[PDB]
Amino acid sequence: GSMAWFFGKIPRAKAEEMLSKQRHDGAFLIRESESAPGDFSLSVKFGNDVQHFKVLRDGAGKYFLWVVKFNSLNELVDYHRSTSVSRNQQIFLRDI
Amino acid sequence: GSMAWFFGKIPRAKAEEMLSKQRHDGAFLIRESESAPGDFSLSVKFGNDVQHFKVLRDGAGKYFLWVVKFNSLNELVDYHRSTSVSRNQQIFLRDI
Repeated sequence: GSMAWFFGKIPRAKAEEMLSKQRHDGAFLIRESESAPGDFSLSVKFGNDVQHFKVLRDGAGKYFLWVVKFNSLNELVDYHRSTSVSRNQQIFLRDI
Repeated sequence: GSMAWFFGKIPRAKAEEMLSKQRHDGAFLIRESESAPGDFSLSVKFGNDVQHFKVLRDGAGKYFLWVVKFNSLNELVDYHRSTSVSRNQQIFLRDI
């Protein structure tokens, strides 16, 4: 089916308002960045706050958050369903 | 909500199997290319066949099919719901 986590072009502020209403930590979405056109941002509910990560790219075209590289957004998301997006607390991506 | 047209990483063959069953020209989806990691592919039903368009990116990261550039996939998609993706026929993007 289409990806439940891909929200297209929604402003950062709208993504935070929507994620802040979710019950579970790790609720998230991928949005097309409005500040850097062509870039994707991953917004994620962390307890009392919503954090935003830039989806970085390398010359090979890979996507990444820190150092492990992915051939697609879909692979990046799914990897983080099992490995935390945070170094200090265990936060896994969960569909809204 | 999430975009009805973003299918993440599904194979080109899967997009063809899905769209070939659609009854209307212009039924489409956007997927993450497996043969060109990091490229998006827009698959579209054209009557008889399913055509695959490469989503191109310019030096600033903007997206395009032919010449007009867009700040996100979402805007490229919406513009092609009323501007044909074909040069010889009028084929407008319609959600599956």
